[PDB]
Formats: sequence, structure tokens, C-alpha cells
Amino acid sequence: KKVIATKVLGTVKWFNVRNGYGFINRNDTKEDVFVHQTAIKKNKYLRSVGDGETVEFDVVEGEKGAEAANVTGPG
RNA sequence: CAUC
Repeated sequence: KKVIATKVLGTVKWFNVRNGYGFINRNDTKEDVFVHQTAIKKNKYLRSVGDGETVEFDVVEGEKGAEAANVTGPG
């Protein structure tokens, strides 16, 4: 829950709506960050992102490492 | 709810 970085831009690698998670590659470090559907803010699939989309997000310390939070479009 |  501790915030590591804010207003990070990245590219969605993939997001699977069946399993409800995916990964975003950070543009600043080129590292993948885990993203769960509950971390995406509301837009059927009210909380989802599309493969290849640019998004903005915070990076927080989750249970099993770094994960995205507050995922929006850029701006 | 960690590379589908």
C-alpha cells in the first residue's frame, strides 16, 4: 500500500478479462508492473485496459511486489 | 490477484 512512484506512464502488455489481471510495462524503467482489475478506475468491463494502450498510474508495494494503482488514461 |  506504500506508494513508490506516482504519475508513471506505461504501455499495457496484456490484460486478461477472464483472470482479471495483466501487466503494464513502465516507460521510464522498462519493467513490467502487475495490474489487477480493481486498480483500474471506472470507464460492461467497467474496469479494464486494452492491450497496447498507454496508461498513467501509481506504483505501490503490494503483497507480492510492485503493482499498479489508480490506473487511468494519460492525463 | 504475477507473465495468461
